[PDB]
Amino acid sequence: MAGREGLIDTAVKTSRSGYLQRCLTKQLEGVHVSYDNSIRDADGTLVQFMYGGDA
DNA sequence: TGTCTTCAACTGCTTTCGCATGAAGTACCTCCCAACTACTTTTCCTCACACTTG
Repeated sequence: MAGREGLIDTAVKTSRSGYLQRCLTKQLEGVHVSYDNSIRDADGTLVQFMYGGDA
C-alpha cells in the first residue's frame, strides 16, 4: 500500500511544478540587472534598486 | 430618478519529449464485375426431287 501511494505521489508532483515554473517564468524573464545595479525589467520599469538590497 | 447586491451562465486552463504507426469512419447508391447456364453465331459439309426416257 505505502509503496504504491508513494509511486502515485511521485507521478503527480511533476504536473504541479511545471505550471509553477512557467507561470512566473513568463513574468520575470524580462527582469534583469540594469547597468546601474538597479533591477529593471526588459521594459525598463524598475523592480528593485538593488538585488536583494546588497547587489 | 439614482445606486447597489447576489447567483448562475460563460471563459480558459492545469507536465515535457520522444517512439510507434498508423489505422478508420458510411448512409445512399451503384455500375462494374464475376458467374452459370443457355442460347446464339459463322463457316462448312453433304444429300435430295422432278421431268423426261423408251
